[PDB]
Amino acid sequence: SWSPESWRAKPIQQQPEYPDAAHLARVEQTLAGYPPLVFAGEARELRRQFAEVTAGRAFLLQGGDCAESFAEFSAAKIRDTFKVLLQMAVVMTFAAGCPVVKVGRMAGQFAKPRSSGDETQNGVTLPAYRGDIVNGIGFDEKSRVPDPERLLQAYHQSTASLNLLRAFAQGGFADLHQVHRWNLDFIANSALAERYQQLADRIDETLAFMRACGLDSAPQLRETSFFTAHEALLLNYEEALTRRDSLTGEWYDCSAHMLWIGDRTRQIDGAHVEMLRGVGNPIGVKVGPSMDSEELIRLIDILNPDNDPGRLNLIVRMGADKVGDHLPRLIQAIQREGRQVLWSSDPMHGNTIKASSGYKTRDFARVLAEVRQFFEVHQAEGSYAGGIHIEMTGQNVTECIGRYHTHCDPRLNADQSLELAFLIAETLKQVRR
Amino acid sequence: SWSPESWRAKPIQQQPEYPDAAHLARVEQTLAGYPPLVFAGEARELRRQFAEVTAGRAFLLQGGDCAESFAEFSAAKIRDTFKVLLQMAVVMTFAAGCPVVKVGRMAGQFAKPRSSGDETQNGVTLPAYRGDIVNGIGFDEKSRVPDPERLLQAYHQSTASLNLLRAFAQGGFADLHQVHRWNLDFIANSALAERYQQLADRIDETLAFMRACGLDSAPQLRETSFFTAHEALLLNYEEALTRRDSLTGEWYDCSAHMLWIGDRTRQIDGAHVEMLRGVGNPIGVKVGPSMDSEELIRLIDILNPDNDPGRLNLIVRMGADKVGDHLPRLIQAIQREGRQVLWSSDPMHGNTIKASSGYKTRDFARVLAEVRQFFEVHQAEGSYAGGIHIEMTGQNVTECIGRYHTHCDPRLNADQSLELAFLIAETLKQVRR
Amino acid sequence: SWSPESWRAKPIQQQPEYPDAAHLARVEQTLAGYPPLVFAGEARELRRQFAEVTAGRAFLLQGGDCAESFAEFSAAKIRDTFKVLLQMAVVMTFAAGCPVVKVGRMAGQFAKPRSSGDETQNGVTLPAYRGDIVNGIGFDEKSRVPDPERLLQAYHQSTASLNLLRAFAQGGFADLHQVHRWNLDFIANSALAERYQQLADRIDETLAFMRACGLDSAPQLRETSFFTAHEALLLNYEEALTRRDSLTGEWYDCSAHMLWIGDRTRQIDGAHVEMLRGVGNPIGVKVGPSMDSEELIRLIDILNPDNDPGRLNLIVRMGADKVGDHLPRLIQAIQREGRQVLWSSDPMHGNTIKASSGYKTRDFARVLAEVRQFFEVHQAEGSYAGGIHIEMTGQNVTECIGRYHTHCDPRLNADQSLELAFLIAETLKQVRR
Amino acid sequence: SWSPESWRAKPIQQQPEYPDAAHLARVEQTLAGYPPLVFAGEARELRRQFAEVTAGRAFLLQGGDCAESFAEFSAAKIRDTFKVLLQMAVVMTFAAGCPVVKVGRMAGQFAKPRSSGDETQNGVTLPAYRGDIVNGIGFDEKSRVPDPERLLQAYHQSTASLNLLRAFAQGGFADLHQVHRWNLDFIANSALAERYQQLADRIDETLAFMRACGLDSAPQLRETSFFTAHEALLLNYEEALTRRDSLTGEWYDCSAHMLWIGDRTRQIDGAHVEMLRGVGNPIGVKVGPSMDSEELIRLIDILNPDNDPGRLNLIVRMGADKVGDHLPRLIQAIQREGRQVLWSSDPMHGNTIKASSGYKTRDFARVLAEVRQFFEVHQAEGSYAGGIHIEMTGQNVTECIGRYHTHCDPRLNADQSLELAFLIAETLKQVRR
Ligand SMILES: [Cl-]
Ligand SMILES: [Cl-]
Ligand SMILES: [Cl-]
Ligand SMILES: [Cl-]
Ligand SMILES: [Cl-]
Ligand SMILES: [Cl-]
Ligand SMILES: [Cl-]
Ligand SMILES: [Cl-]
Ligand SMILES: [Co+2]
Ligand SMILES: [Co+2]
Ligand SMILES: [Co+2]
Ligand SMILES: [Co+2]
Repeated sequence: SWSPESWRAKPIQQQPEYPDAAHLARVEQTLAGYPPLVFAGEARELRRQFAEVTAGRAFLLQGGDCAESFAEFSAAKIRDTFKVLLQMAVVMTFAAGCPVVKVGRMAGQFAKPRSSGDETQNGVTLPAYRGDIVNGIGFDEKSRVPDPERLLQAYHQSTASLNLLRAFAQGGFADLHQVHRWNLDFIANSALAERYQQLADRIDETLAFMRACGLDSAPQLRETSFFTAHEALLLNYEEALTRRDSLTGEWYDCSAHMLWIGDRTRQIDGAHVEMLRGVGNPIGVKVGPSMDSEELIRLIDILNPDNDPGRLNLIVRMGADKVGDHLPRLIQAIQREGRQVLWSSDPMHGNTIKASSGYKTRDFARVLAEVRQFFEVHQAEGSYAGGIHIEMTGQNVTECIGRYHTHCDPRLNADQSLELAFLIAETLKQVRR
Repeated sequence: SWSPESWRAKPIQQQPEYPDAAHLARVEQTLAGYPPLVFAGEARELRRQFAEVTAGRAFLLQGGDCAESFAEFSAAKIRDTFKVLLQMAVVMTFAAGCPVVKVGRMAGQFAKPRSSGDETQNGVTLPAYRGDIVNGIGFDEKSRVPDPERLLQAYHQSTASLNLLRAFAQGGFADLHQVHRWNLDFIANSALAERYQQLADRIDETLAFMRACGLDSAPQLRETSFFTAHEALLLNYEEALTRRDSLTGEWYDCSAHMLWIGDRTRQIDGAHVEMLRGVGNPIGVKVGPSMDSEELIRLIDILNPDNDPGRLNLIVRMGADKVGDHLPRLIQAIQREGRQVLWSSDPMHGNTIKASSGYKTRDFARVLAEVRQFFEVHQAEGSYAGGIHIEMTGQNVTECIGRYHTHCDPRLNADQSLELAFLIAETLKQVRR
Repeated sequence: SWSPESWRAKPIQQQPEYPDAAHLARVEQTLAGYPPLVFAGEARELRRQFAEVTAGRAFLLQGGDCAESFAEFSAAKIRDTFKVLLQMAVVMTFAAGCPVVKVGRMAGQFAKPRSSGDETQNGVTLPAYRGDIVNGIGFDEKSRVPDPERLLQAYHQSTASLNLLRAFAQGGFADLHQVHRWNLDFIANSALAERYQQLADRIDETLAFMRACGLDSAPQLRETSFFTAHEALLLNYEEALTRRDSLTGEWYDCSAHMLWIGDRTRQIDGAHVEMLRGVGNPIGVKVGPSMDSEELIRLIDILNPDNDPGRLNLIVRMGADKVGDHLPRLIQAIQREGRQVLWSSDPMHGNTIKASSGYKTRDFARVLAEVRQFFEVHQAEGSYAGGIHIEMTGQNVTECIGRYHTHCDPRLNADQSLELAFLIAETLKQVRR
Repeated sequence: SWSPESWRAKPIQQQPEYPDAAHLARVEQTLAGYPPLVFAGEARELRRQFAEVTAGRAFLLQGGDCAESFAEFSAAKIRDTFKVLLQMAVVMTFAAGCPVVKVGRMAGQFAKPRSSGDETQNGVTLPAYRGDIVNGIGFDEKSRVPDPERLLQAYHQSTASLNLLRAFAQGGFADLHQVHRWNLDFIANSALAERYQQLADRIDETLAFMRACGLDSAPQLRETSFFTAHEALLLNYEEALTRRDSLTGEWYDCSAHMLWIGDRTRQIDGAHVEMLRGVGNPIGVKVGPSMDSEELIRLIDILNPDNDPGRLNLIVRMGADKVGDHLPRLIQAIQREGRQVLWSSDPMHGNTIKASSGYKTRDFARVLAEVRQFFEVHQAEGSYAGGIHIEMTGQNVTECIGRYHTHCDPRLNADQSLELAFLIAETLKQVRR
């Protein structure tokens, strides 16, 4: 039997040490009384869409922040990241004739797993930065001592963000007639800004053709579906935002539409797996180089006993050198046991380089290589490359080569997100041809 | 006051001399009791579409036979001519983002006007061939004496033809997924068969994009609208198929959706103008080089007193050398009097060459020249080039250079119809740009 | 192996004796060159709809003439019979929330099977009247000698009829906003004209609600689907109108969408079964009291080898006293052999009374009794009462008690057709509840 | 020239006195950097819908809290109030065939205007409670001293509320198939719970009929439009959430879709009118007994110079005894000057009784009387009764007879909201009949 708190009985990684247990309890509790970020019916809709992807009739586009922060909470940043998602989706949908399920790593992706539980600088040792939901980035005691009030600040930032995202998606910003205005200024001059300008003109032509045919009024051209997701890492936050569906009595984690378990917290006997095991959400698990096929099958027996094709997204993050060696054996076990999974590629988290400095780098070319290989590997085994899962930004920076080089990892910029979409689009077209 | 027979009181051109008045009366009368080819509501729908064209929001595609015959009455011929119309319409609709109203010169276009009321061959003089509805093409007394039973044979051929055309249009033949199968074999190798193959692939892409967006089920992609038209020349036939709309009590000529008056029978005080003056159909008038602006205005006062923009299609057939000289003055009068008309180009009937032999020729290049000039002239005067009106065939012949060289005029073949559509499509795109 | 003429090698019932074989051949042949009444894609659509009915997700409404005649060929009669079908369908569709497949016994139902191959009146013996497609109703040699020219007259009447029916169905007559105008004058005063007036007001309310919701423009409210059917009795006519689908190369009988075999011509080794065995149409077989379960299974092995749920409609005509005794054993065999069939009730042809006079009567109450029992019997066996199959008229007569009392059988009038629809509607609602 | 702060230069009512100007400035400013509650395109959509109502083609349903509080911030309360709105709208839309524009007094309606700037209890005098956005309800210094941090708490409650409302409206809660589940438990037994149960069954029938017709998939049956509104009273909050539309450069108050000015703050030369004068939102003005026709016209010259029919909602709150005397003269001036306005009835704020105690009462019967009279008055003058504007709750209380009896006014309960909707629905049906 499961309950929203049965995770507290399991061994657990990556949890911060709070100075005041009773204070923490009071905040968990204020938060239990706050409205949910999502409605359970919506999470069932995403499951429905997941089952399409899993059967080879759609593709999953998941993208957003490494880890959102309190210091960067603006409409502009939310809007520009959403623009990049719309761009990518429209490119894939059109070139490949393929529905694309849109999931933002947004409105709740605050917590960070870490290698080390603390950090040392010139003889001083303090608790590690675990994301703004837990503590602050600044190297000083007050910043680093976990503050449970941050749970609420993270909640508030999330309702503001999701509220605006919902409004963009339904209220006209995502209307296909706005296809041009989704290209960010940044993508000004490359051949790229121009490969998209043509695709966009085509879409204009498509829509002109439809009004000429008498289809100018379809709501499906004016709005789109948009879902949110984050790593369920801080189980305090998740529990508090876990609610029963009134219609079915079934528990959903209503902090977001989809939750996923990290590579460092996926212990079969651990708290994170216990938590997500009993919620009705569609969910994911990060699958890195350390996963063998036995563990994988056991993990699936726990997270998808009924072998439902809408339930479980396996997010493969191997590294461009390792994907070829490791993935196949994993696909083959799944095939052999007749399991229904959605396979996605996280081509970022297994390609980060951390130098003694503590400085992180990602070569964008490695990122493309892992993707290209993920598609190759699925081609060969007779299975479906279902999804992509990336960190990206609408901001005008270049973080990958080809706060985000230390505590966080480097995000794709808009140019890079687009080249990737074009690449994915061609491959998908070939798959379907 | 008007009635279905008030035309009989006017002077009249082009009517055959029947040997037995009472026999003719008996047939007119059997035919008055036969069901109508069209339903009055449909004719009102075409008016509606005509008013769109007239306001610059659609374009009229009218095409079919010179004059249908009893000897060529096959599903194959009807199907192939319809294919050519679908091709042309899809090209124009897509390249130009413009609804195209489809009217077939079909299911009733049997009667022929002639220069001369008789014909002489080696000292023998017989009544002229006026179409199979009246008499036969063969040079011999029995053939040439008007036979009123032919009124019925023409009716029967028309219900068979329209019935099949309706079935093609609504029952799946005109479904946009069939876009490739509308190219006739004939159009095998040119760059042309290939310019259309690409446009067709684009359309496939457009439709894939729409099912990816969730629009796979729209009835408007599965069926299309199709209307019929002929020259109301034989007023016996028209009268008999003229019926009252039960809903409104208003008279419609239900032999076809649209009727038109020829260049040789458009006398202001004549029978043809009297007939069409009192029916509710949308209608047309052939406007040739002999029309001045005064006569034109008077004609319009009679055929469209209420200045309704759905009522009246002016079908300009000037000749490629004369269109530039004559049309402008006509447009200007109309503009100056604030009349609502649909302007169309018949670029065929003013470009036929009849040599002493009696052999008729049309140079296709002249045909393109008159069209190109018709568009130019409208460009200059600030008015709308609304339509095209051609004779064409799906059969594998070449009759225009670039029975149909004697009694009839040479039709466009499929290749030629397509080049014309591409040309019209570019021009329309430019108009709208 | 099958061909359009392999029926000529089998023994055969109910065929007329023609005086001139070569004349007959010449007409079969003129007719082979005439366009088809329907397009093969349409017949595949009806199969599709049949498979819905068979699976319990729609209901079949088949209705029209006993046998059309040359003397009654008017738009008014076609229109009024169609009105009665629309009425019935709208009643069933709305009260029961059930799609209704509409099939007219129209545009080809000319031929009549007879008990006796001849008829005697005061010492004179002449060939029996077999419908106007074969010979005339008048008791005299010239009338009664089979005339193959009648094949063409029947064809011509059919294209005229179908052309008009297609126009009504698609061009606005069947638009749901016209729901009131479908009640015929006749149904003036009963409680009945009033039960329908209320249902119609409800429909108005439904449509107002939909335009208030923003659904005013759906093509599915403006037009409806309509199919034709007749007994394939005269195999000369059927063969000539049997054509290959260009797309698939498969033979379809294109005289009508659906064909059926009569109770007197369903010999397993006979010509009629041979003919329909090789066409792609959906088809039916009249199943009367003389059918046992063995014969039934054999018949199905022949007409639906692949056990396709769209293929075969079994039209049960038992008599109100016999339906209870005979039908169950037939259903049970089918169930036991896992066959897919569409079950329909013809509650007319097994309830006709023929007195020594030769005068035929049907008591309408018997008709309702057989239907009510057909539904009861399906209720009990766990199977689906799929359809109704009746003869009816929009004309203002009363032929059933509660030419059509001699050569033909008495048709339901409009009042009676409506009471039946209301009855069927309630029962269907109960089935689905 | 206007700017987001030009209101600060005008004289101003109802503003609280803050102890620390610089602290207040710091909070206004944190809030200026927070994302907006709504997107400007959405506000333009509401204008569009307002112009429909104004032209007599829709009706406005505005309903929600008197004044939201921090102590009642639960998903349950937001959900239940939304249920009551859906109920009311579905009743009106169906019975009357009339689109209903839905505006919630929600996600920002926190501030309260007051009669008196302070309050005295047993010799102690403190600043008056002005809503939780300003200060607390408790009678004590700390509560009553305006606290600018409350601006943020109100913002946070609003994004949480709107986010959930958006999710309900689009994500499946407002799907018309859920029509039954919108009736609150409360409305258990009356004839009323039953008048709605029948209307709901009808809707079920309507939808069954539409899937039978092939319309089961329309997005317009799955989701609905929902807008928010509040009195723009605290101009600090409004200014900070006033942003430029990126597309047009035009200023919108993005705290809500619609803003309105109270009866006590509508001074023509005042700050509130200055603020709303320069934003692009649709807006409203409370029109109470003190308004004459001169002032009204001047007010309209300021708030709708361009006389746009989407811009301005006049919310008439007269009292049931005064509506008859006062409204007509106001309508007549408007008619005479040819002004485009949306007329709505607030039948609550002019019917509150405040006894010496300070205890407020509303008799529900007075409320129905004012509405009924508002419709009568519009009937007589030839103008359109456009809207209703009420305070209501999904909670199981009875506050009107037939915190909310002191600081706030008594809200309609669910039973009462429904009786009102039924009443409005009948009247609207009669108007349209
Ligand atoms: Cl503490
Ligand atoms: Cl790290
Ligand atoms: Cl004669
Ligand atoms: Cl000539
Ligand atoms: Cl003979
Ligand atoms: Cl008989
Ligand atoms: Cl202070
Ligand atoms: Cl007060
Ligand atoms: Co990261
Ligand atoms: Co010609
Ligand atoms: Co019969
Ligand atoms: Co109030």
